[PDB]
Amino acid sequence: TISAQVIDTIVEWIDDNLHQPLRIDDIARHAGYSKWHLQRLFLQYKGESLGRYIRERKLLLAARDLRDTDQRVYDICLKYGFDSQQTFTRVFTRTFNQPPGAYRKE
Amino acid sequence: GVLKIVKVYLAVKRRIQPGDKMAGRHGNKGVISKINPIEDMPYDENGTPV
Amino acid sequence: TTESLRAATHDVLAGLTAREAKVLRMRFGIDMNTDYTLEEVGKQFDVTRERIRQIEAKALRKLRHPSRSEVLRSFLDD
Amino acid sequence: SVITVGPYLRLHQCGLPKKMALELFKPFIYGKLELRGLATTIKAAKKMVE
Amino acid sequence: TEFLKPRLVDIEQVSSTHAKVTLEPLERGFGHTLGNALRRILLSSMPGCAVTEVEIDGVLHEYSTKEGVQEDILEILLNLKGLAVRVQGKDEVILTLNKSGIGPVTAADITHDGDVEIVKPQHVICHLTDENASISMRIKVQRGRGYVPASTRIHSEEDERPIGRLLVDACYSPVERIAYNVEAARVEQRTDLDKLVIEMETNGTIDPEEAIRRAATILAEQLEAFVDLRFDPILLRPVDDLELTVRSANCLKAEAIHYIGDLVQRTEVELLKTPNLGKKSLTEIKDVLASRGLSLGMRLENWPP
Amino acid sequence: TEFLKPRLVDIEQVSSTHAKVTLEPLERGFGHTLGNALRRILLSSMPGCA
Repeated sequence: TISAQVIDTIVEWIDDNLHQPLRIDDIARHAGYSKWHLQRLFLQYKGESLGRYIRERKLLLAARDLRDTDQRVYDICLKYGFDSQQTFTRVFTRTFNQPPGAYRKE
Repeated sequence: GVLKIVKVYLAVKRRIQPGDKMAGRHGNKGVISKINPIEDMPYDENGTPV
Repeated sequence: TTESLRAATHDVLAGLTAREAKVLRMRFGIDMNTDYTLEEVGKQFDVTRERIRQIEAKALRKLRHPSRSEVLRSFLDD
Repeated sequence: SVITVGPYLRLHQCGLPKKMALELFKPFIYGKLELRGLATTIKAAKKMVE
Repeated sequence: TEFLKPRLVDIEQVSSTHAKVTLEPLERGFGHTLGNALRRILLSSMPGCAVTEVEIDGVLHEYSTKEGVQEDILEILLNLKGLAVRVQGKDEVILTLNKSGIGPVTAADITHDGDVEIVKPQHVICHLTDENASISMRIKVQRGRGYVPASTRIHSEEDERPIGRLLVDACYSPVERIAYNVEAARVEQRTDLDKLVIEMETNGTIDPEEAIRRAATILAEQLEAFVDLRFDPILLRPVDDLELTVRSANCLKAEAIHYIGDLVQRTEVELLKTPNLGKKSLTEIKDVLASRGLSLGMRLENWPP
Repeated sequence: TEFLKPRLVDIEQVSSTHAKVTLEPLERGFGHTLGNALRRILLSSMPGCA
C-alpha cells in the first residue's frame, strides 16, 4: 500500500485511456494522486522518467499494429499517442535505430 | 456463348390449403372455403363423420 | 438508401467541428461539385499541407469512434 | 388473388392474408419503423422484414 | 336438488379395442350437450406420441429410391404414419430398425424397449425382395397433442440438421372413430333419467378410463376461469457494506459521515475536494446514484430502513 | 401439455339486464362447446321459482 493504492489504478488508467498524452496536469487530477503521489512511485517502482516510459509503452503497443498489416502508417502513431509523425519517427530512430518501413515489412 | 448450365429441379410438397379449386365429374366446380377440424363437422350415428 | 446515407453523413458532419466538416467536404466532395486534392485544399485554407493531412486523419479517427460509428455500421454492406 | 367463401367479418371489412401487406405495406412498415426507431436503417429493416 | 352419484364403472373390451362405456348420472336436458362436450374433448384434448422424426442411412431425401426395396420412401412414410407407440417413462424416445432377409418387414422388427410398447406386430411397413441389402432407420418419437404441420416445424427448428434427416408429419390424434347415444337408464325412484353409451375406437393408445379422466381434467381446468377469476434494498446499504474500494469506506466514516444520505445531501464536487479521499471515487458515486435514478442535491424519500 | 389458460377481460354492463362478457381465446372447438354448455345449463336445468 503506497499512497492508498495508486499502483492498482495507474495501470488501469493507462490501459483504459485513449491516445491522449500523459502529463503532470493531465494525470494527477482524477488519478487520486498528487505530483508527489506519482514522483515517489516513478522513483521507486519504475526508476525512469515519464517521457521515456510512455514512449516505450507506445512503441511496445505499436509493435503489434505494425505487424497487423495496416496500410495507413500515418494513423498508427496517432491512434496510440504520438500527435505528430516526426516525433514518432525520431523516437523510433533513437530507440531501435531502424527505419519505420524496415520494421513494418517484418 | 454459354459456358455452364446448372439445373436444380426443386421439389415442393405444397400441401392442401384453402384457395384451391375442386370439382367432380358432373361439374360441381368450387373452391376450398375453410379447413374445419373433425370436431366441428357433422357426423352420422355410429361411425362415419362427414 | 443513398438519400438516407447522404442525410446521415450530412448530420454527422454538422454534429462535428466546423473546420473538420469543411475539410472533409472539400476533400471528398460532399454537397460540393469539385473534389479538391490535398494541395488545392491547402492553397485554399492553409499553405502547410501537413496540417491539412493531420486534420483529415483526426477527422477520420473521430469518425471511426464506436459511439459515433454505431449508426454508420449499418451501411457496411452498402 | 383467389376468392374465399366465408364472411368471417362484418359488412365494411374483408379478410386478407398476411402476405398482401407482406409485399404492399412494406414502405409503411419501414416508415413507421424509422418513426419509433425499432430498426437501425432502412437497409437493415428490409432484412428484418425478410 | 343436489346429486353426486359415484359412477363410471366399465370393463367393456369386447372382441377388439372398442369400449362400450355408459356415462352417468345424466339429468334431463344434459344428455346431448354432455355427449358433444365429451366427444369434443376426447377428439381434441388427447395427446399421443407417434412417428415424428426419422433418418435412414444411405438416403439423401424422401424423393429418392433404395436398392432392394419394392416400395418407395413416400409409401413407407405413409405406412409409418398409422403406427402408434406406447411410452410410459419418458416423453422422447429413440427406436431403431434392424431386419434382414426377404419378406414383409413389419413393426415387429423394430428394436423394442422396456418402456416402449408396440400396438400390433402385424402392422405391415415395407417389403424386401433381396436378402443382400437390409433396411435400418432411427425413429425419434416425441410426445405432443393436437397437430403440428411440417411448414411450421421446419421454421421452429433454429438449428440446421444434417443431410439425411427426413421430416415426418406427426399426427397427435389417437382417437378417430367415436360416437355417443343417449338411452333411458333403469332408475329405482326417478324413472325420468338416463345412460349415455359412448363408443370409441382407439389404436391401443389411451385407456378409456384414463381418457375420460384427462378429458374431465381439461374441462375443469378450462372451466375454473369462471370460478376463481371473478423499494430498492441495495440502496439502504451502508458505506462499509456497499462493496466498494477500501479507501472509499474507511475515510468517509471519519468525517461524521456514516450513511448515504449525508453523502448525497452535500455537493459532490465540493466534498470530494477534501484531501482525505480520491478522485476515482466519483465513478463509484455515479454508479451508486445515477444508475438508480438519483440526481444531484436531491432529498431521499425514506432513508431509514 | 401446455394448453392456454383463459382470462376474463371485459364484463361490460350496458344495462341492469344486459351484459357483454369477453372471454380470452382458447384452442379451437372449446369456445363453442363452453357456450353450448352454458346455454344448456341456463335454459334446461336452471333452478328458479315461478
